Amino acid sequence: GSHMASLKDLEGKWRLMESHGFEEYMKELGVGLALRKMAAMAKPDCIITCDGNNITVKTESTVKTTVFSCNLGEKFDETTADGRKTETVCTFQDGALVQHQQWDGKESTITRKLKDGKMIVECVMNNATCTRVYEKV
Ligand SMILES: [K+]
Repeated sequence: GSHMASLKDLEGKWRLMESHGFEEYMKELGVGLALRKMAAMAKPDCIITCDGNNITVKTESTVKTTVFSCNLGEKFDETTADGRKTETVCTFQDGALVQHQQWDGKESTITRKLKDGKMIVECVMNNATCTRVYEKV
């Protein structure tokens, strides 16, 4: 039952092909209605790059840019696209980029995994999971 994954196959630019439950996970995060339904109308490209241990995930909408960098495993502060201020940590575990965010008791996860050349992106907050499929541009 052999598998292997490596951080660098997630490198490249990723077009959103698909989405299930996004608007709800965002409601769970406390995303205001305007940014919630507007965010869903945006078809953003996820752009991932890495320099060894150091990773950068960029999110581009036509009208915004949010971006973070980090050495994997080290806690770092994050300005999420919706204004949340989290203490984030990124690891590569079980063949996936894992982004754990913590903010005021509450917390969330975003896992990014290469699967058949597609990047599968599942977000989880307090039992509200979303999945979004990006294709390689
Ligand atoms: K690992």
